Amino acid sequence: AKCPVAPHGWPNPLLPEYDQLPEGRPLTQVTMPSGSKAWLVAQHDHIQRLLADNRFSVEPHPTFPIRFPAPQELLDMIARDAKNLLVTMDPPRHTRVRQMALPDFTIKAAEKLRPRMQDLIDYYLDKMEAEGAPADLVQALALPFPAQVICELAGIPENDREIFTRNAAIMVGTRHSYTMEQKLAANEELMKYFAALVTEKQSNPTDDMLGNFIARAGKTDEFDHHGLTLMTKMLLLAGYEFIVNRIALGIQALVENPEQLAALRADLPGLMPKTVDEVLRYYSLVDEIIARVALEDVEIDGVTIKAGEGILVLKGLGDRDPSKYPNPDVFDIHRDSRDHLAFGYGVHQCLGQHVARLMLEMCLTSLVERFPGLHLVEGDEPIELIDGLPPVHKLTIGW
Amino acid sequence: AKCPVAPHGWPNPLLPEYDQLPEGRPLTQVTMPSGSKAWLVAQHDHIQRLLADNRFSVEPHPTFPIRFPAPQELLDMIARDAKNLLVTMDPPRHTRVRQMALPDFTIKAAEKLRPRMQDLIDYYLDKMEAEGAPADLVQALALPFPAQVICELAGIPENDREIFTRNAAIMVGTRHSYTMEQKLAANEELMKYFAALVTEKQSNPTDDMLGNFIARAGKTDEFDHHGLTLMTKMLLLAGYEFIVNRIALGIQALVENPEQLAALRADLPGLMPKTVDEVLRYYSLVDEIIARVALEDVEIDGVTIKAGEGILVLKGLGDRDPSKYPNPDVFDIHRDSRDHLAFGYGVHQCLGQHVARLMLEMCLTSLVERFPGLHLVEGDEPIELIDGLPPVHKLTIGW
Ligand code: HEM
Ligand code: HEM
Repeated sequence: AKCPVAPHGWPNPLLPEYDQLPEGRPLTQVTMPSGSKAWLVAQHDHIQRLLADNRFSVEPHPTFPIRFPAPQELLDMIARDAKNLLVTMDPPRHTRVRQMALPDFTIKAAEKLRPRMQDLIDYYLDKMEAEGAPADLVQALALPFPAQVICELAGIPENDREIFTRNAAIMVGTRHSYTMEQKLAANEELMKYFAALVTEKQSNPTDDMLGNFIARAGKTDEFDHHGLTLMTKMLLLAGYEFIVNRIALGIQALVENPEQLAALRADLPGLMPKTVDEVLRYYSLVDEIIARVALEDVEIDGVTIKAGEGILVLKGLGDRDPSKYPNPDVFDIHRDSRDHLAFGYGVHQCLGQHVARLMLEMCLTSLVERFPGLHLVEGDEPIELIDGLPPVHKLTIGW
Repeated sequence: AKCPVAPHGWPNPLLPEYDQLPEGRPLTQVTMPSGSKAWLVAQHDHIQRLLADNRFSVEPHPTFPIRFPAPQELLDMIARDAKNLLVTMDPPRHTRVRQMALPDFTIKAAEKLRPRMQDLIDYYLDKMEAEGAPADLVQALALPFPAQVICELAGIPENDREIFTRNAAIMVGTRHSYTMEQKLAANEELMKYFAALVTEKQSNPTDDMLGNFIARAGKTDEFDHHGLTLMTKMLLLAGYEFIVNRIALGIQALVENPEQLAALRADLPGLMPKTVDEVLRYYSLVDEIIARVALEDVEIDGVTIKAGEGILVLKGLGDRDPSKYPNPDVFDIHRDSRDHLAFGYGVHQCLGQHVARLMLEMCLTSLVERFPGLHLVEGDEPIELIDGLPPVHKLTIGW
């Protein structure tokens, strides 16, 4: 019947880890390239219980689970900067640093962004509608719109935006869109820009997410300038790839399920929150693993995760867990998916989740309201495959 | 009870082409890296109808479907030696060259090998039982036994068989067993050995498969010495990786289905033929694509495959075709699998198929009989993963 598969047009294979579990997806111990041990965690309940457990850590550790062999020199450089990234800090330092940004990421603070966000969307759909009737939604909305929202978060003036848009789009593209050279260079330019932006917030403070974070951090001795630059990068780019893919894949799911799209448009107030939840849950399959290391022995359902052993949270499979979501591999906006794992769980659960939800909701609502004839379209020429895969993500649509 | 998935322990992902088809797996046109066009062919009926058609070609062609981007010089290299490989010859020449080896590959010819094969199997199985109950069937039998059979086919004397065996193992191992530098080393070692074996049979003829073919070839002007060397590599090594893995995959399938193992042991004469068929059919999924280019337009279903265009036959999906095999993704020795596609179809259908069938049958019969307690030794120890995959082919059994 229905199976976990990569979405149509997806330019990556699914994570091979998904194929490494017995039937029933029990906790499965594996040996990492370094000889360290980790556990594959794919059950929705196990993921929540383990990611809420204070005995697991995100910080560098001699047996932290690392999935590929890599030169230890640059392992060491990454581990040295982990203290400057919120996602690799444990509590209680994690708690204090997260609180420096948190007031600008609440539901109500995100909501304050809605009028500007609608202007951005209205802009992109005006442009899409004014040009040719067949459009690539990845290029027309999914890539550029969140970049602009990030600039609003960072108080970046409009003159500077078009060039951060350039480098952000390079970071997030496939290997067939931008070289390993153009990327590590666009990274360098972003890091230069982020350092100059931090400096600019320290003089002349501003009332935006980044400005208020920099200000709150300055009242402590928690970061030097290099640490504020890494935090700035994380706060602005940690979610870019995710939200880009969720916008395109969400619209793809709706046009691939026209009966649900028809029902959604008839009842936007009642079905849009569920639609957002279902796009979040269903496309966790194409998201990355969430990794931790145990600091103490952890017992769960008759298995012992020993201190120093990793857990590899197969987040996408947890959101396809049949005991939590009946017929889990069917996309269905009517299901109960409120408890999804797309944002993770526990203390590191996505700081940007309310900004992210609003971006996804507002994009889906606007395309659905504005294009009652919205449908999937084949395109000029047959699908390109390189090594059997689509080289870039695109979604060709008509209306 | 469905979902085509990689077998447990398989060190590669499934072919990404498998994921590029619409529901129903219709004939699906794609654009290759070079810009040429090809068709994805996954329906059992279509595969037979297209591979039967003499309008398709295996010979170099400006728009032959090539799945990866490639230097033209290395295309050139492959192209100028396609005259020397049966697998890249079209009829009429393909028919005449194949006749030079066919007599030693018939059902009757293969059956002549059964006495020697049984002594080979008994040797490896003695050595395995003696060496201790937890054994890796890949090392113990699946790799070396078919290498020996090839030695018997080529008339390779016993004093050379240890080196030939380890070199064959090198070329079929994953990138983690052996290096690409370590592999090309064994390639030219084997190509030197094959060119010396050609010379030896030209001066001291023999009645083995390879000797007969060299003699029959010498009665014509078809090959120079380099040609006979290439042909010798193909006739000896074309199926080695396939039969190695089928032996191991077949034992895994039987143990993973104890009720079918039990019925096989109770009725070996009636059920072993069907077991071989189903091991061939079911594991086509992990075999390679079959490719052709059209030399004229070919109409099928509703589609016209135009003269410049390729077909990429998704042989393994064809053997999972639901309209040909009910519940196709269930391994079931009791089903009708006689029409399977594992050996291909049409003029190029596997030359070694009868030797391959006998090797597989004899191995399964001897293992199943000799070790009543036969089971898999897995689930208790951590599996090694590199980049999320089993690093090497391995099948740990016990009895
Ligand atoms: C659909 C969109 C998004 C998804 C699916 C997503 C997913 C996630 C996940 C799974 C985590 C937890 C990783 C872990 O526990 O190791 C996380 C953390 C985080 N996300 Fe997002 N994210 C999204 C959008 C965003 C956006 C738009 C932003 C910022 C503008 C953002 C900022 C962050 C930050 C700063 C963290 C670190 C939180 C911490 O360590 O306390 N994310 N995200
Ligand atoms: C389970 C075992 C095997 C499988 C699944 C298999 C599969 C195949 C397939 C699918 C083809 C056709 C390729 C195409 O049409 O492009 C083929 C051809 C061929 N096979 Fe096998 N093979 C196996 C064993 C062997 C063995 C043991 C040998 C040699 C002793 C062998 C030698 C050949 C040769 C020489 C060809 C080329 C025939 C031609 O082009 O006319 N194969 N095989």
